[PDB]
Formats: sequence, C-alpha cells, structure tokens
Amino acid sequence: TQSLVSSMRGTLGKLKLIKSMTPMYLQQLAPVELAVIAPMLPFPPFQVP
Amino acid sequence: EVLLLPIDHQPANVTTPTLDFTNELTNWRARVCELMKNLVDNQRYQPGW
Repeated sequence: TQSLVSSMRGTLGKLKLIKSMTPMYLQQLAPVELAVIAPMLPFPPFQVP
Repeated sequence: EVLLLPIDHQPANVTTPTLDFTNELTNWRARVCELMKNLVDNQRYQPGW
C-alpha cells in the first residue's frame, strides 16, 4: 500500500549510505596489520591461490 | 572615527517602525528556505519521504 513501497526505498537508500569505517579498514589497514603479524606465528602461513 | 560593520545598514526612514521584508537577512533566510524547498523537491535524493 505504497507507504511501505516508499519506506522500503528510503530504507534501502539510507542503508546504502550508512557510514562505516570497516570497508576501508579491510581495504587499507587490515592486510598491513596482518602482514606485520604473519611471521610471528607458531603455525606459519600456508596458502592455495 | 569610522567603524566598520560586517553587515549593511540603511538609516531610519521613519521613526515609526513597521514591518518590511525587503532587507538583507530576511532575504538570506528566504534564499536558504528556497534551497531546502528545492532539495526536498528533487526526488533522486530521498525516495522515502
């Protein structure tokens, strides 16, 4: 009944534009930290491409 | 003996003050409201309201 249509579209758009530092954390800082950690391991890294 | 003022003045037209809107700050408030009316007018920003 079109109010739920409008509120759905608004909830979508605002949920699209919420703020969160987590994606840029994953894109910039987390592999840097992970690489700094990675030699200090009892279980050395073991990857398959 | 000069005193710089950051807004504009015009001296007393008459000594019985009464309302007009043809001045600077009501002008400014009117333009800010015109922007906000235009912003709510453009539908691509909010689809939710």
